[PDB]
Amino acid sequence: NSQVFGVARIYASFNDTFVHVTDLSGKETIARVTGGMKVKADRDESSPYAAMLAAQDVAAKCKEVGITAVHVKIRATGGTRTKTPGPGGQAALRALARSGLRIGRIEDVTPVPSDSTRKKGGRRGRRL
Amino acid sequence: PKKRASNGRNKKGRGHVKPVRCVNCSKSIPKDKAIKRMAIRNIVEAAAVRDLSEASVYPEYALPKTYNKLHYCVSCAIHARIVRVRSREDRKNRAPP
Amino acid sequence: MRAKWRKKRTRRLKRKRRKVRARSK
Amino acid sequence: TPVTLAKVIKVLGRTGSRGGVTQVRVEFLEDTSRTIVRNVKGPVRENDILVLMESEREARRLR
Amino acid sequence: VVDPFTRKEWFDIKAPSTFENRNVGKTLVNKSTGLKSASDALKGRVVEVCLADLQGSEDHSFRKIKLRVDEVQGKNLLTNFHGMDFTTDKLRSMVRKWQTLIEANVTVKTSDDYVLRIFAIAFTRKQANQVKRHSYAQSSHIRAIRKVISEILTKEVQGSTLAQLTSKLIPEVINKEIENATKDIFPLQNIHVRKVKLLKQPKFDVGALMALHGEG
RNA sequence: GGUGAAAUUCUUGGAUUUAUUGAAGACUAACUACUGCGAAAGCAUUUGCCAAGGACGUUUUCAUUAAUCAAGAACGAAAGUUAGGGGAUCGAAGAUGAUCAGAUACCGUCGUAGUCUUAACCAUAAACUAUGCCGACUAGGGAUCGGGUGGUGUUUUUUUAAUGACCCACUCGGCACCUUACGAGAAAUCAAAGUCUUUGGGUUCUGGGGGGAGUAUGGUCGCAAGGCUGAAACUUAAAGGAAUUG
RNA sequence: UUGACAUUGUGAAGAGUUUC
Repeated sequence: NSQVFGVARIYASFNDTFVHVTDLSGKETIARVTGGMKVKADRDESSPYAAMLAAQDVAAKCKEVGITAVHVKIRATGGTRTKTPGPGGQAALRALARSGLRIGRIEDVTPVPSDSTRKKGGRRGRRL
Repeated sequence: PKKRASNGRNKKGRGHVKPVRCVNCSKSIPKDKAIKRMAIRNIVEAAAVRDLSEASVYPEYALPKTYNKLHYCVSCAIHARIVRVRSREDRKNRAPP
Repeated sequence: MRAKWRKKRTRRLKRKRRKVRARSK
Repeated sequence: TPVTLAKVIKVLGRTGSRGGVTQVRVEFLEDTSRTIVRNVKGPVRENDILVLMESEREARRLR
Repeated sequence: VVDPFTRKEWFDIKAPSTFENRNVGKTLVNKSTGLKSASDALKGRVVEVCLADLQGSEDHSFRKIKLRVDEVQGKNLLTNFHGMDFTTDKLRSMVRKWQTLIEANVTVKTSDDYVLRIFAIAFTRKQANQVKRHSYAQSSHIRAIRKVISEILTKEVQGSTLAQLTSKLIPEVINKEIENATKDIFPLQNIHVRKVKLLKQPKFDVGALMALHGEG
């Protein structure tokens, strides 16, 4: 169990996908990338394949710096928002497990309130 | 004319409840109203489970799961085909599928 | 048209008629 | 290049709006532990192999 | 054109004595230069870790601990008890409809001067022939329950330090004691001590710091 | 960033995101249900004080004290207001970006009032169960809250217990739900919307085709907003509601 | 008002022999 553990923070929205990495300390972050970085379309920003490559290059830098194992922590945006993760979450996550960094200790720390402040839509909402 | 003894859903004794925000359309609507659906799923979906089981320290460790209590808006649901229209008696019934 | 809207149109028209007759003294 | 092959275990069915696409399950033919779903273009029956560029996607319903 | 990753040094995170797997892991810190300190940038740090990893026990999978950097020493750094937390899928599994969810709290000081807010939780339960489907309780029920829970919380945090508190937390003494106490009123399944937070801490006290550390 | 998709917007000032800590003010999730309370409006973390209130129980007390009630009175969402305090969030306004024939809107970005409370006001809403109150009676079932009766019941372990919960059975009072329509109905549908051409239990109030019209005036309350009451000519043979077929 | 020079001494520590 000598492999050093970092932590991979997966924020999976539908506007993009964040694969952030730190050590077990949130301070001194290691790796950080998106599909908003890995393609220029502005529509598929959060999409799986882009977040797939996001995780690919994350693991690349994890090796280049010498990080070998990870505890993973996923979240949607949260607060009072959709509260559902984006597909980039699974895509980058599976691709992490595939790229072969050791994986573990899964959880959803997506922030959840005690009935907190109001929302966008004004009682009647983003009607389409 | 009247279409539901509910008049939509069951307040039927108090006069008031509190509202919520629909997860998609955001619409403030009362809580005894406010279509509800639990949703239990995994994070490790049926093939990534296998990938993780190989890539995993802590053998067998666990399958945590995502638990979400979706408060739906009416027409939002209707277009989501959470439900569809039903005939008179299919409306009368209150049983799940 | 909407009844709330007809009613408000009348609300304004009445406020206006009042303004007129008050200027009239 | 990182090509792979996979033989069809099951033609899942024709999804996609126009009836052109069809969902399939395929064993990756190098690891029978690997059975993955994908989508195809053309006419297909069982026992045939697809040449897969990405072994990772496993797409879903199509329209 | 700089690449600080070939500049940063590495350090070994070590746990207090009450833990078994005390070799917490490794971390990266920039080299302590002139007029700026790696050790201070490390002192200002904390790290969350699972109790199953702290203890080796897979029964300890859901409890997780913040551990605060107190002392840095020659490629190593000693961590302090910063607080415990409780994973979320477990919570949302536990919390189900057709029952009454209950929570209790209290703030109190330890024997030593550690101000701590503590939070425990429980849920109502049916009983073995109870054909009705919810099994809710009453106002007096919940009130006396929260009362006694707060009572016991204050008692045992009084008769303790961070050390004694954690040494009881790991074996889950507290849940069993509250069960013993609150059984009189109601079934009340699913006792846990959900959360704990350090509000105030005494002066640094390197002596007892090393005392609890200063081994392994 | 944000979306159907875009853009505005923010980013060597290193944002977004990582993390430690603190503040602000906020709302009280999962418990949250065909369940509770309350005159209705409405009412939820925690705890203490204040007084109040129902139901039940009660071999307590007084003896007709009461039911409905024009006039008169206390309450009354949200919006709104005066003066302070407070103003995280959202957000009519407002400015912008999109789209489109235009968009003065939906949608994106920002954001003022207020949103919070305070001392005073305003007295309106689908304030809806669109079903007046008081009292009589008629037809089954099972859930169920609270109170209540019983159990050589269950469980709780101790040495039975006591108790606590739980189950069975029964009873008051509530929410209500289901079958049948006996009855009612225009038809929907209703154990009350039944007891009604076999036309009467008590009582308050309301309505007479539609438009004009809650308009106009006047009165009157209100700081205002406005409210209460409240027309008329004139025009009109259709409007209207239930169900079916298309 | 900004900066300098002196009043203006006593020790340290450390970034780019440095003098900040």
